[PDB]
Amino acid sequence: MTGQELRQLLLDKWGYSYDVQFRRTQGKIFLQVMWKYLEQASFPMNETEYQEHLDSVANYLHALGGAVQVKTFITQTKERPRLGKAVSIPLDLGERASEWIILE
Repeated sequence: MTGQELRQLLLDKWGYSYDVQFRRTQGKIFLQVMWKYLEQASFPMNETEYQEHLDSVANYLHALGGAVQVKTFITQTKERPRLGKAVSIPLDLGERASEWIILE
């Protein structure tokens, strides 16, 4: 996942470039796709800032190995981000992290 792949995943899927933010609960990490998109007039980020935000998110998706989990979740799921329902993507780092732990 790059910031490029991330926006293209949102645009090919739902036809809008949505905001994506990380959330920690119980010690798990989730990528919550907000229902707010840059095509909205009252979006809190400008065009460039929004894209730098996507690429910053995508940097973590690459670092943690949760990028595959996003590209597997969104593509298969029929969920759309709606007012009150965020697409809270479970970033499994079970198999994804244990590679660099080196399981003998």
